[PDB]
Amino acid sequence: MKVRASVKKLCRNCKIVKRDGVIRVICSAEPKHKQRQG
Amino acid sequence: MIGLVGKKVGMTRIFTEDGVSIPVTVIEVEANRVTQVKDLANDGYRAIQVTTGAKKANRVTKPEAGHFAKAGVEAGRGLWEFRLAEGEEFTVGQSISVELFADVKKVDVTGTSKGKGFAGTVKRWNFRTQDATHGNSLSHRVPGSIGQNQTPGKVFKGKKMAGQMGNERVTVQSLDVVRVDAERNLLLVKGAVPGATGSDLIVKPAVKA
Amino acid sequence: SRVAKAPVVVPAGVDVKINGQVITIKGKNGELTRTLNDAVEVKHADNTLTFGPRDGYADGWAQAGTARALLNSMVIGVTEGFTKKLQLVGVGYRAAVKGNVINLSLGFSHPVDHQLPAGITAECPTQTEIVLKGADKQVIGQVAADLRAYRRPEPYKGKGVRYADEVVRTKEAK
Amino acid sequence: MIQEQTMLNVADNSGARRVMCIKVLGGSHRRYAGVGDIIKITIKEAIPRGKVKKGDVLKAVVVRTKKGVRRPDGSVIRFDGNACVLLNNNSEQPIGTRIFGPVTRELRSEKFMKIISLAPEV
RNA sequence: UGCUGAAAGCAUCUAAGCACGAAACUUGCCCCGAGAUGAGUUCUCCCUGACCCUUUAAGGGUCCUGAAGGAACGUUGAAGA
RNA sequence: CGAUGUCGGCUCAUCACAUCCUGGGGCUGAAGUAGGUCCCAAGGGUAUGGCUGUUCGCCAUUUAAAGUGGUACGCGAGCUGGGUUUAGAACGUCGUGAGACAGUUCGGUCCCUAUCUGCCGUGGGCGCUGGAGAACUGAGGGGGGCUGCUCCUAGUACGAGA
RNA sequence: GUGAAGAGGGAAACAACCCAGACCGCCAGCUAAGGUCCCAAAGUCAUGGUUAAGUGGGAAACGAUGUGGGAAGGCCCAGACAGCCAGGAUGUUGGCUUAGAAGCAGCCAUCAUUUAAAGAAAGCGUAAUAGCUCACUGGUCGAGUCGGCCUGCGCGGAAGA
Repeated sequence: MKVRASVKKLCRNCKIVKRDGVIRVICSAEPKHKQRQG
Repeated sequence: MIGLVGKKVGMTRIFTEDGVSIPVTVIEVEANRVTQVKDLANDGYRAIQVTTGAKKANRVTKPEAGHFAKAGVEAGRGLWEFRLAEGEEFTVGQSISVELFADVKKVDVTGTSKGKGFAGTVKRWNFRTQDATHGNSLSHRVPGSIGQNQTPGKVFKGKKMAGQMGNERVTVQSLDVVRVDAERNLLLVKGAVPGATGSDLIVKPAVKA
Repeated sequence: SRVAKAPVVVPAGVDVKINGQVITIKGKNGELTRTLNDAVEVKHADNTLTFGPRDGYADGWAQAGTARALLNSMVIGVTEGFTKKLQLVGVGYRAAVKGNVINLSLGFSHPVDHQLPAGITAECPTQTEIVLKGADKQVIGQVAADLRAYRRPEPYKGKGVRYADEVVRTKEAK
Repeated sequence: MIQEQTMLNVADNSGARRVMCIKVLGGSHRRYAGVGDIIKITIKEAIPRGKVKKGDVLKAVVVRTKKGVRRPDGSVIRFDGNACVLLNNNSEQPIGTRIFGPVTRELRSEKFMKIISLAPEV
């Protein structure tokens, strides 16, 4: 996944979750857009 | 299970018939008579206390003699203790013989190694000697540097330096037991066990099995 | 919220039993027991269970919604039973079963034996299919999760243990 | 106990009369080579019509060592002079068509079975 | 990396809850280790006398007995400056 | 500035992680073998020579890998003394000259018996509540923790085939 | 202005910062800065909110359905938002470059019908096709909803011997 200081929604079906104090992005269509730690 | 206490008597070699010569250490494992059984009631842990050999009648002090003749044994050289892993019973006074290793396949031996005395760092810690020619001045087998500079300003604890080498308890682990001879009370292990010939060896079944 | 403002209509031989916070439910399929959170009040007024937030606790609605959802899954599991299907897509992959061990042959070098929990049982109508039938959704979900985790679906040939209705997308091999 | 800068005699007839070991292959910080051990050599003296020329870098296997080999009964076999058979660099097969002098039974594995087939004593 | 799962009627590895997960962490292996002043535990052995003084106090003194055991001395050690 | 001995080598190290190898994962323009990139991870390991005073570098041949830094660019009351940096001499250049040169070249005294802290070992005294002989539990502390190659599965999975 | 040439109390320690200028004595009291759970004197004081980060007790651009407040807006029981079943059509495959770009490589058109309504088109993939969908359209469902703005405190960014 992509570690960044900025997590955004690139796709349409990506949603922003907050797990264990980390904001992260999960996409249901494309797995490239999974990203973390913004 | 438990271990047995024997005496190292030399090294020999066994010529097997196929050709391979197995270099063995001979351990005369005599009869170990149980002297005290420590249990959960008095002691909070379970263990047995054994003895082997026999001391002279007058070398045994009164506290040792009363401890021995409290329960049915004659005085031997030294007392030892094995920690009884959960479900074994040895009655007080019981002589334990050497067929316990006629069961087992591998053995670890504990002994006091031979004392080299005050050894330098080259013998003790495998330090590399400095260059024995090329101008060197009174500094061939000296340790070298022992610390950095002003920021530690001190030698760190556990620094490898010259000191007493040997004469310490060491355990050699997972030796192949070659032959258990009950008729002469001989136990033969494959390899070199610690200690000079005559020192006492604690012989246990191998735990890294 | 809109979840917690909807009662669980409990039918036909319910056996609802509350002690303090804990609820134990027996039915025809089996018995399940939930240790509930402090924030939920359960109500068996008028033969049907409702769920309410507690005074003082902040997130009463989230705890009430998860309590209503878990109790609904609990009663529908002890009533009708949860059935999860898995398929072994792949050449050579077999799924023999004996007793309560599942003997997966996922072709590594050694066989795979998976132990099963108490209520869950696995029946194999094909050598490349598993159907596991049980009381709790959590237990059958974790068993299906471990069985899929033995060999997850490859994105090229689709080989592996797979949820029978989950669609895997294929990519081209360069 | 062949190390770096050891001069070895040459058992086969690739042409080298006398070579020098430049690295004991296999493993990091390795010191010595026994009879079952591959080394890298370079050639110092060659025959004028031979296959290999002086100043080449290739590989050899030791076949005789003055330190010897110790058989499992405890017996040692100490040859007089260290000797090697020159192998190819990446083929790892001998470059000779014959082999001089005796070799050791602890060399007997497949490629060096092809070596000891030419050997007059094992 | 998941399972169930609301807040957010869905979705969601997390908020309630649960299971995985590395040579790192705590143990398991080996050694020192009760000066661990918190100075531990167990087993055994050893001593079972008279009287004085003064501010009669965990007192001082006299005579007799020296116990287990230790130390010294010697012969010494694959123990050792 | 009533003195804090400096580059390199040797001996001995020790810590940080911004990880070289090994270990665990996500994405791949990831079929496989092999890569790339990023996250977690400091337990252990982390070449030998030629040249040069050299560190560095280039090269040769390896290795699982030949990590990046801190420690007075760690370490001279631990060793060396090649460079550099005294006095001799010479070259080129600058100067009328004495002399000068981050320009070379040859040669050229490296002192100290450890008081205190620190560390490695090793004892004496007293304590542990009458004295003594042994055997232990174990608070705690330390050591150790590396890895290749070949074979089997299987020449199967994958792949047009290699 | 203080130190130099100035002690005392505070900032853990800390000339130069804050309070305050030591003639000597006192086993007296009120205060300043700073504080009042324990070390360590004095509030585990009272009332009303915030914070979940050990923030408080180190750090920016930027990121985020973290949370508390304030003001207005878009749609909504002539039924909204999120789910769940159907539709997504014709002149018509839109006019061509192009083997087909049969709505998604490029220039022009982006207009006219059936009807509860459907863009001559927005992501993907295929020689073009196909197809999932997205706009949008009715039934169900039963009420709030989804966005911006200004603000208080938090969160990540945030790795060294």
